[PDB]
Amino acid sequence: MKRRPRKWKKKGRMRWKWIKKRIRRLKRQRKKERGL
Amino acid sequence: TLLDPLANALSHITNSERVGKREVYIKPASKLIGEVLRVMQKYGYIGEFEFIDDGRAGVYRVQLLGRINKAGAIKPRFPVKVSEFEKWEKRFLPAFEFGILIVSTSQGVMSHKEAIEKGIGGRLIAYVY
Amino acid sequence: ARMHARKRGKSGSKRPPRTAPPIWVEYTVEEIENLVVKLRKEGYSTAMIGTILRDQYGIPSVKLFKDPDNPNRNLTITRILEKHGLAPEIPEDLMFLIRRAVNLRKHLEQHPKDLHSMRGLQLIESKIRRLVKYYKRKGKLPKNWRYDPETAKLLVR
Amino acid sequence: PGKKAPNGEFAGRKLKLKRKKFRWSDIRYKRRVLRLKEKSDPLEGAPQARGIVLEKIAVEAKQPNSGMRKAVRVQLIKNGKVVTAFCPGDGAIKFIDEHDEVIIEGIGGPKGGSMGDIPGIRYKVVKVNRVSLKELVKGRKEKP
RNA sequence: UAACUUCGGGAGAAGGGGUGCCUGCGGGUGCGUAACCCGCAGGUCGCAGUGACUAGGGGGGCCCGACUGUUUAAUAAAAA
RNA sequence: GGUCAGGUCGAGCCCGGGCUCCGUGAGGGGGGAGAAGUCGUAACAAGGUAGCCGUAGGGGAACCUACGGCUCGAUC
RNA sequence: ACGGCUUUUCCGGAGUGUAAAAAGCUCCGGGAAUAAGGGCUGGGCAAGGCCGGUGGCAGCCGCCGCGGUAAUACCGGCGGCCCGAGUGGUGGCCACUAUUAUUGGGCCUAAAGCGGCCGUAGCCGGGCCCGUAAGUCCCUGGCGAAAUCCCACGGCUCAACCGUGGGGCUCGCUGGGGAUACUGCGGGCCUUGGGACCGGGAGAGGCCGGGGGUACCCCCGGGGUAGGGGUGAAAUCCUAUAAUCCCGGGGGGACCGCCAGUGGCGAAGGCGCCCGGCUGGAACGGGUCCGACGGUGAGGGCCGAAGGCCAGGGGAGCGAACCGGAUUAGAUACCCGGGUAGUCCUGGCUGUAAAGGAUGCGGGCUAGGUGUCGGGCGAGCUUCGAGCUCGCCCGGUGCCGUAGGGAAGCCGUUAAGCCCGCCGCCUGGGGAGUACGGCCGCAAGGCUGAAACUUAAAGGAAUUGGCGGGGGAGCACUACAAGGGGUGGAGCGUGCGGU
RNA sequence: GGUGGGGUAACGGCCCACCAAGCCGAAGAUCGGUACGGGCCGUGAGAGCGGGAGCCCGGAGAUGGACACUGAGACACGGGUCC
Repeated sequence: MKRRPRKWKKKGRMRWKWIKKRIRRLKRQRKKERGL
Repeated sequence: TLLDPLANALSHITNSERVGKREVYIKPASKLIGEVLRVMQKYGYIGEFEFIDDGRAGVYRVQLLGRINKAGAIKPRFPVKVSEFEKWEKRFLPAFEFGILIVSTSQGVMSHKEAIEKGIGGRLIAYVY
Repeated sequence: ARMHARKRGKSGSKRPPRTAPPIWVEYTVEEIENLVVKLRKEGYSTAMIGTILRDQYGIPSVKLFKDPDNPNRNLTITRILEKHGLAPEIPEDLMFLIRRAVNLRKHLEQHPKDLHSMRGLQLIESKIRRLVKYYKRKGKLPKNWRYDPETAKLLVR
Repeated sequence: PGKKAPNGEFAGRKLKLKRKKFRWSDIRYKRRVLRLKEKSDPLEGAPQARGIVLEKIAVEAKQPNSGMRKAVRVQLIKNGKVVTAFCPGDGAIKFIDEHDEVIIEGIGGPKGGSMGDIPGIRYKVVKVNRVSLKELVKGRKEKP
């Protein structure tokens, strides 16, 4: 994944590590649903 | 690496003038540098200058009289006609006929004023005001 | 700065401005040529010949003496050697680079895990290719000449 | 960090390519060239549109403002798309009934979008039954 | 010449054109105008030229078992 | 100018393969707006276990743990 | 208000005008008679601190922002300010915008330098001499229709409009003559940049083989009894089948303690026990050799912490998952005992980090001071040591700081100053590094990468205050420590909440 | 691309018969999106950005295609044939 260092700042936001993990989970779910 | 001895020499002169130096050394030397120095001395922007041989390109020793506000080479060397000098004057000088645009023409290198007087064009190689 | 290491080392030779040979040189141009030829027969490279002449015989440089056969040029070790027909077939610096490149390949084949030495070999080969391109442009070597380690083994041998 | 390049006399091709490449980072230029607005514009690039009123609704003013803004749902005759049009005036809403023919016009806002404290509404009613809404609300004309 | 795919396959996927006889040339291996095989041009007949004989119908979804293989000789060959 | 034969340009129709765009379609996924909702308190002070980036595995949810790294971390 | 005047324009007539009409033009008659609206009024922006209606409702609002019972901001009246036969609303283009930056933007902390290096096309390229004139400059012929554009004069009353002359525009093409300063091209001679080589030294730079260091874990033999371990406190756990602890031996697997440093080396990632072999790079001293061979580099190639995956070994200590004991309202954690993968070796794949100096690379120049590493030079000491001290030069590595730069923090010859080059990247915050498409990988994942929609802000530096389960300095019987008497338990007096 | 020819009012792979492997392309071929091109117009101090319907010049079309007759000139908006 590309780097957006502005996202690492925690002011009014969830930790980027866990946002990234959740995004990967969503992508994997979509890939399973498509059947790839 | 070294690409433009003329630009190096002019920037060195400008920095020395800003700091308030009285003498400067220019290396490497070349005929173009010599002619530019000749024009500047003719117009009174510098003092006495001399050539020093060292088995290499050579060196120039120049006396500064604290009369230069800014000198710099022009890159790329834009060609210019006799009737297309006002735009360059506006671009590179504060007021009309304030400084000089050193231009390399087919009859040697001379100030844009001399070029206009002779009715010939050339390529802008430097400026000083 | 250096081509690869990228650090500014200003160590070198400081040649004084001269226009003619010193008055205290004890050898003539012909004797200097004879010394160059005999040293080349002994087997020293051009740089070694120049160093030996500077040190033992007190000859600051052959470049100071005018060329007796061409008034438009000064003398040189390579020019003297080619006058006598002893000039190297391949340029000396390129040959040295190829020799140490083949030696490094010999070492690497036995030590495949020496990645730093492999990078050194890569840099040496890049230098070799640069010199080959320059010599091709100047016509010193044939246009069909190419650098290949397999042939370089025989060339060094 | 470093003099902006290229600056050579024979580098016009590279300069032109650099400018062309980096002109795409400009949103306005990209939108204009790709004609993105016309691809999704309900009005298809028209200053005004015509439609039929389907129902009358209200929306809430944004924080910290508080109030009911009365708008209508209009189906365009051009392509049948349904949009929301705000009714300007103190009592403009009562002058509009269902199945009425209205003319809607863009609402002055940033980037030609929403205005004030009522996002989601991009159009306002100008004429109802071929009569000016401003005239009707001000009382100089009677609704036909 | 498709979806898919375990990249092996699916596949002869699907779908389209030609095929007889006669008169002359060119080509491969060959000593050869021996023998076998491969193209080219022209003329010509029939409704039909793999003319008889020989000789696949095809495609798209779902369930089950991965496949080849074995089973109640005498009503069950299957998902067992 | 009628008939037969041959050669050309070729509309229209049918079939197969492409490319571009457009509409919809049960259900599902996340996204943004919304008002005073339920659970907990993850971050900002040493934010009460310093925070954060790679990877990996766990947890209702903010999150937790392990290896390597930075200070955009306080006190001594 | 009174007394006068004109008829532009309107109305009715006569000529002229027109192919015929009409419009225009000259004249006669009546007469101020026939003729002003649109937005705005809180700032940006000229204009009201006036009166009535509504009291977070109606509404206004391009943006800021007004309206909740004294509204200069909404509706209406009265005033006023802008333009005026116009004045307002909506969409589009240009300037605004140096927010597309050749002129002329940015990338340490706000958007952004590829994790790092090697190198192909392209771009930019040391000094001198000679030759050609392709680029370049000057002069002169043939062209680039007219209308449109600018200037002067003349005709419609001036003007708009048209005519007569001059110029400009079509971004330029082509036939010839002249110059060679620069670039291009062919030739010649140089050493300054960069390479090659020799000499004495420096270094945790790499790979291979051999030899060690304690420490930790397990097992056996001897001594010795009851606890050991662990926490804020406990518990789980080990212990009579002899634990913990001490001593004599055997086995194994990882790591090289202090010295050690703002120290050294490497392109980066990274690299620290000792002796031996192989090997890369750099600094220094070089009147040594080649003679521009150079810089950056789209595509492309190699390297690349930890973690993960494939196959085979190994597994001491730690320890994701997991199983138990604690704390808590809960604790899927912090805390405590065990523990699988992993961490280690031999062949591969993955190509990812706050891979950070958040700073791309080569070159010239712009005050100093003071630490330290390697080399060289000079001087003085020397226990004559590869020893010590001082000064100077080059190359590394830190701190302060002048000129100057910057929003500031701070940078300042190791620039984030000025100048000459090359590539890469950014164009408000989300949506989103997501959806779809394509390549690579066994997989995990990696690279490339938008729109619809939403939003007025997001973001950076720094100042004052207030806070901290931050650090200090003090102070207080509406704090404590040491004390004396009490309230809270009962009846009642009195004052509250509720009914 | 060549050799030899046909056809044309004319040269030409325009077409034909044979001989070869040539031709284009990251300086962006091919494919896809959009569009009549220019003189010019709108804006800006200029560099530049944007448009290129009305007037002039040139090009195409006559409901969507395909064909021929007469004529110097058409495969022809108010001529002809077929879908």
